[PDB]
Amino acid sequence: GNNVVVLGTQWGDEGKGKIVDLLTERAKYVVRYQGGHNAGHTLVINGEKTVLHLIPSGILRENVTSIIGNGVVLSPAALMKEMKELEDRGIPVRERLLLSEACPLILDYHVALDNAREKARGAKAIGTTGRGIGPAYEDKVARRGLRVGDLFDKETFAEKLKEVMEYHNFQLVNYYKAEAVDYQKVLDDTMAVADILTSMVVDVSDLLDQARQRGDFVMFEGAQGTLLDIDHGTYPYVTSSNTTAGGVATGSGLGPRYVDYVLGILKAYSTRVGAGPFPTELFDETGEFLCKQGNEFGATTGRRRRTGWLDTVAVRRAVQLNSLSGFCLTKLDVLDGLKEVKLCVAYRMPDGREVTTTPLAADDWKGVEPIYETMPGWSESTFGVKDRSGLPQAALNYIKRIEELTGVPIDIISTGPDRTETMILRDPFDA
Amino acid sequence: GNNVVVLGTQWGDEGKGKIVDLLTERAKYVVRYQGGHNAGHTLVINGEKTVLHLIPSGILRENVTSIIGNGVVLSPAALMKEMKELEDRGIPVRERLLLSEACPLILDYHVALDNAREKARGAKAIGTTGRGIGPAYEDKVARRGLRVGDLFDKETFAEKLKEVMEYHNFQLVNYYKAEAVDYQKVLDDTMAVADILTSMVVDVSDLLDQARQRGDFVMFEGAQGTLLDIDHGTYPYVTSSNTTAGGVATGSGLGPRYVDYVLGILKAYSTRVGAGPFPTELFDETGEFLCKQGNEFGATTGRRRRTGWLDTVAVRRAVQLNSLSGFCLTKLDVLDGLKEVKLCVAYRMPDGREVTTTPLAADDWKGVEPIYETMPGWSESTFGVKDRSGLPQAALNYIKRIEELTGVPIDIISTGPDRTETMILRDPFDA
Ligand SMILES: O=c1[nH]cnc2c1ncn2[C@@H]1O[C@H](COP(=O)(O)O)[C@@H](O)[C@H]1O
Ligand SMILES: O=c1[nH]cnc2c1ncn2[C@@H]1O[C@H](COP(=O)(O)O)[C@@H](O)[C@H]1O
Repeated sequence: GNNVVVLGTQWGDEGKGKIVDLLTERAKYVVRYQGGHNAGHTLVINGEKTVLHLIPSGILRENVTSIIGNGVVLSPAALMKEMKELEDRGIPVRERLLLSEACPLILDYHVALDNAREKARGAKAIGTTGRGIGPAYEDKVARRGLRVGDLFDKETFAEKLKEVMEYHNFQLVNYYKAEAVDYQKVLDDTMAVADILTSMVVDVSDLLDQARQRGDFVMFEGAQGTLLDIDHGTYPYVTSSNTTAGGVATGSGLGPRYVDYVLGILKAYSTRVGAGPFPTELFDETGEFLCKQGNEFGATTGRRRRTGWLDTVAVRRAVQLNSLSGFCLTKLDVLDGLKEVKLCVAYRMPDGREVTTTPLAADDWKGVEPIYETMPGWSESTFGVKDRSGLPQAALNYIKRIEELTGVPIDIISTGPDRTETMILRDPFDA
Repeated sequence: GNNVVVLGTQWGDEGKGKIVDLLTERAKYVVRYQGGHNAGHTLVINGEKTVLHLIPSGILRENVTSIIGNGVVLSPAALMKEMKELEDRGIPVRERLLLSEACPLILDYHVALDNAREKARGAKAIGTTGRGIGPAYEDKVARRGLRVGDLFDKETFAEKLKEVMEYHNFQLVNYYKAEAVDYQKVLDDTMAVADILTSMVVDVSDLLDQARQRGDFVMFEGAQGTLLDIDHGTYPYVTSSNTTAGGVATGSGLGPRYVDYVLGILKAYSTRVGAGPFPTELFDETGEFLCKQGNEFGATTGRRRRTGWLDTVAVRRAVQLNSLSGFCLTKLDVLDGLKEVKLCVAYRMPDGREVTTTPLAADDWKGVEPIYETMPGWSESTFGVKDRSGLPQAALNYIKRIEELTGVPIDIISTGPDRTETMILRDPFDA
């Protein structure tokens, strides 16, 4: 497929970053279709780490033009901060990076509000990244949200910002009894970056249309995972954006029909950060062990991630929703040393029902229970193997099973953070 | 195609309703993927009108199961009102209609807010349908919006409604200096309908997955048109929902890859209701004439629609965005009697540039001008013709041209509101 997609099945942290990079060695474009600066896609080339939040994981490549579609929330401060850091490391960001005229803007109050709201909820605290994502998406749909294109006329801009800010401030000081977020500073801060920003602007809709008719390999890169989807996730303990493969055409501008392959990244175990239902969770040794064995802390907020076994019931929702074509199995090595690995084949509802289908909203997960299928483990190390035959039959079997339990082929295995600690049995871009 | 889509190219009012019905004579399902009660899809079977707002245009058919996906805003009052009216006319709605566990709810305050906000803007009044759509979509992404599934536990429901309402009321009385919208009545009104509602609930994601593997003809039905798209439209003078063909997979639950044909409805002239940029607008005889000749008043609010010639520059944005496969040409008969019909082939930017590509945001349309291509008209009547050879060469040519100017084939022509006043040269469901 010319148009290959790569997104996350679980609750994010599957390892999209490494995968986009590693895969883009033929990519003309690379697009972020949704999200804000809440992701933390990590790359490790020949031994050197890189932690990309808002900047597409195709940035570390000359040939690839990295873009950020209309479906993205953009924090000016955020962008520039990532820019500097990437620049000082030799990456010509300003040259490679492209960006949407339509991307709504994330200013400081969007953080202010996010901050305030998460407080009011007290106990029922979702677990937001503190990056103002929600409020920007909000204002966006409200039709008061400022977008990149508004910067194309500093005159009227500060006029709108004046109103928008006043409004958001009335509730900051009167409702939440908080502190007014100062307009002027917002403006000063925003004006000292406009020209740099507005310089990379483009009509990404027509771009994709063009590339397509030429036949340019294009790869979309998703932030977060399906179960966190605004519409189809464990609401409301989810993200404010359609992290599903339908976000592509809505977030980029490209027509739905031109998607040629959706690659679902699948972490060999489960992890969740932020509050919400996590059926297969663990609080025993294996729980902490998985947290340790795979360095499980939120690559943006540092929050220690929760562990559990690969929930196959959950995966299957993803499989249908995102129309997978194959699976990218990441983190196998974390399972090394276990005496036994077990996955979840079905749910036992709180009323006695056994089922292989999932509950929607958060409430509906209230008493669900994991029904496993324990398989042997392995003391052998699968770390860095790049050939199937370097995987012991046990682990080999764990793969065979997951293909069956899903009907989706695991076209890629990954034995490490480093781009070369990967095994490719089926390349998205050519089949 | 098994999975055929049908949505609007212009600014809505293309004639989706008539088309879904007429086309669904083989449809198992029919899905609304987005919108609220702001649409007014009209049907005329054998001479009898039907004006469907929130209820899928497949309702008037026994075999077809009409559904409303997670991407829809649902006003309880609204649904029940349309239900009664359809029932008294003999349509077994409760039996045919299906609906999402995930659809966020539109209560009265959502109207209250919408009302209030449109006021504050004074002059820069968008032109909302007054159906609280925006605020529900808002709260939705805010992650405080109540959804159909919340009704599955009246206990906790009124607890949430209590908070949600208080919050929305603080700003109603303190900010906008309006009147508090009473909680209790909201509850009473909402509880007197829950069981009826919650009875049609379903897992529409898995439904579509199933249908697909069986091979069930499915037709999605769009509300509004592309140029009003929250993301890709003339922002902010647009609607708060992704009226683009990417809304399907986000609004229904079906995977993007399984779309087999996007049918773009194309009205033979242009119309716009609500404020915003309308390049090809008319204020002369032809302007009022088109308003008269095609009964141009908003089928929900009664608002007289604005007229103009078919803007081919605009259409082409739609063509690329929604990945059209063909065109449904509606309202040809309105052009009867004209001495000459002219369409718009390109834009003359306010700086001198000639271009066949469109501006995004509303501001960016500030001085754009229509560059026509006048073709002869026709005194012959094309009203009700059902054969191509009943169309005079002039009108025939107008079709040939639009296929060229777009590269998209006009697979369907429509000579009247009535289902049988149609000509089909290519059926979506079988090619
Ligand atoms: O990339 C991510 N990794 C892990 N958790 C995330 C990520 N993006 C969002 N979240 C979760 O999604 C939820 C909503 O936060 P938000 O995206 O800041 O609005 C929180 O629970 C965060 O845990
Ligand atoms: O189906 C429709 N026909 C015509 N105008 C519509 C339709 N749906 C929404 N609008 C326009 O979209 C804009 C936003 O209104 P809203 O959808 O009520 O939030 C207004 O200008 C309405 O004109």
